[PDB]
Amino acid sequence: GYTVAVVGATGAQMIKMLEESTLPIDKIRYLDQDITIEETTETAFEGVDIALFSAGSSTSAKYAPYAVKAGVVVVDNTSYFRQNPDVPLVVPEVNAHALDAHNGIIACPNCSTIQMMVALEPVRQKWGLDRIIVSTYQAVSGAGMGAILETQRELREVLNDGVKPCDLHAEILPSGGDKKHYPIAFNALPQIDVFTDNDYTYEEMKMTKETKKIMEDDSIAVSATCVRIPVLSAHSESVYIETKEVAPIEEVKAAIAAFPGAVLEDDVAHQIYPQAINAVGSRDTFVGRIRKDLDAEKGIHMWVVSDNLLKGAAWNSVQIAETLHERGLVRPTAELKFE
Amino acid sequence: GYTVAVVGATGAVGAQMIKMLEESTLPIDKIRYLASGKSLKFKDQDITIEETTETAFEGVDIALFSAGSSTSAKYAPYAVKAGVVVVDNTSYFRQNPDVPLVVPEVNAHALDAHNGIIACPNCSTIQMMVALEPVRQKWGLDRIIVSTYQAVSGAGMGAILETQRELREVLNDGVKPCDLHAEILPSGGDKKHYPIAFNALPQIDVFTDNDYTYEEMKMTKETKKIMEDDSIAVSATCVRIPVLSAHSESVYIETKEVAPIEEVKAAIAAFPGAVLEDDVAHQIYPQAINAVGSRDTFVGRIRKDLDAEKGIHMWVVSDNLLKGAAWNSVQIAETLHERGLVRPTAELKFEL
Repeated sequence: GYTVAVVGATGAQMIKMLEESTLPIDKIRYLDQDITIEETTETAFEGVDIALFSAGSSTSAKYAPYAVKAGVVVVDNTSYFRQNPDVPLVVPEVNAHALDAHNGIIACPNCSTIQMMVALEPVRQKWGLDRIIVSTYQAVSGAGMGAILETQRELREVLNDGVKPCDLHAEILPSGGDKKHYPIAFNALPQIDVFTDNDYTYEEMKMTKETKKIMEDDSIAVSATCVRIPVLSAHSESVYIETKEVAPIEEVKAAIAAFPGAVLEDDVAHQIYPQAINAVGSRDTFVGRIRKDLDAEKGIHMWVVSDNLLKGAAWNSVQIAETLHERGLVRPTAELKFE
Repeated sequence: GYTVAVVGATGAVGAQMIKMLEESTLPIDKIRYLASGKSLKFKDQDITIEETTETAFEGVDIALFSAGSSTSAKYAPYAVKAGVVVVDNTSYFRQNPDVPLVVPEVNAHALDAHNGIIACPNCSTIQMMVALEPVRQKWGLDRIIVSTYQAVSGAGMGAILETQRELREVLNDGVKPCDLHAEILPSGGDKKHYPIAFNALPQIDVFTDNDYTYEEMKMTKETKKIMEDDSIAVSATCVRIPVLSAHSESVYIETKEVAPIEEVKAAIAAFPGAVLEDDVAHQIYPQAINAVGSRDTFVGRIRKDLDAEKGIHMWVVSDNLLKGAAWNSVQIAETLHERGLVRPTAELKFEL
């Protein structure tokens, strides 16, 4: 069996998914049994078969190249390697084949991107994909624990202490790497991550760039609006697509229902649609509100929801590791392509 | 001056109507409040509430309705027969061809041919029309795709109290969101109810036969009527989120002519009732919590689509109780007066 290391174990969801994995694990190392935390160093990866990184991009950039040198296969959570052409950017249900050519690092994609890809791939493979327009409804746990705690503090201030939302002091949201901070309580902030020079944020541009790489098609037009709302866990997305050929809605529903990792929750006669609160704790991606555009013959709207820490992060990383194992790809890399 | 009546004066809906009227420039000589002996203020005066009836509209020049559909269907026609001009708040008359559906900054000219009832549009639709009309008049509009982020105050006071209760049960008593009991949201008149706290519910109003909801279809049909162009393609997704007041909207358009973003920004900034909040260098964009209490519609995140040459995305926010309802209605009354249109209608076109 494998020696699996979790870098950034202090991270919790990574551990839980690994406890329930079908991966054959002889030894766990953190860098119902107590495990000592070892320091992350350049020589700490000897004998490790698989390393799941769940620290920041700084930890991945420095140490992931040394893991590959030592013979490890790295699954990186961060954004640092996602647009490196020597690194596969993988959602196992969509593009597992891209794992075959790996050079020791497989990047886990952005959370909002992953769930959209699970929903849209079954549609793409039957009727094609020309464009995507998405507006997201993203939970604060995407911005980390500090954001979660801030959201709860703000809500308690409003509800128990009578503070008006606009008078709340904030220190993290919308972004811990930007100059100004605004309340999320009873609000919708149309900013995730910081702005780029084309007036889309990095989150929005990640949905564009990562979609193109995952589906291996630069011709798919993608434009996104990414919005933070007062939800702790689970991202929701209003997704619009135009297919290459007309996809009957009955057949779209059937295709999504059969697709691994996706659950059709779509029965409007009984008010059944995906909901954030229902998706928490589950590995699945829930899809519904599926219907034709009222004017464009090839347009389709839908509503997509998933736990942003599971399929959106920790589960996708562990599932990649399971797929690596299934495909015979857990082994040392010959040529080192990272400094 | 005018005799003005507020029909449904005791609502939380009626309260906002009263507030806007109190701040109006409309020359009011007499105010009357109609509902189901009690007292409510108008400015410095105590006004005695009277019962809404078929005969309660005599001598009234303008009636602002602020109740429900049943009250408008039943009593608005009798107001017209009594010589009143009615501004109706509900959806009941919006799609009637004899009834102007008006956002004063957009289609005030449609008021001129009124037959005694002008309908206030749906809140989510109004703010979209304020943001998009300055763009349409310079570059045209071919299509719209909208995804909304709607506050619970649009479903009424009960929906607000339910949202606050659910949130307190989670944060104060440690109840899990999926263990919450809901009675109203997403829709009081539908069979099943779900928690809104820490949730996003993609249902506003009930489902129609085409699997869009009524809220979504209202955005489609009302847009077509207001802009007087059935060729504008409009599709919507309407979602409720844990916000008490102010709707936000992610809006995508395609214009008929390429509209330079700097010019689109300037056009919206110059348009009455719209405020440009767009400076991403200093993280300036519209926010629900900032819009509460203002009559303005705020527009930002304006940017070209990454691929479609005539595509534009933006972010539109306004207080759903003010421009989305009570202020649009009072503004219609002010505009009727402005244009010399407060008059009895000779021919009754609505069934009693």
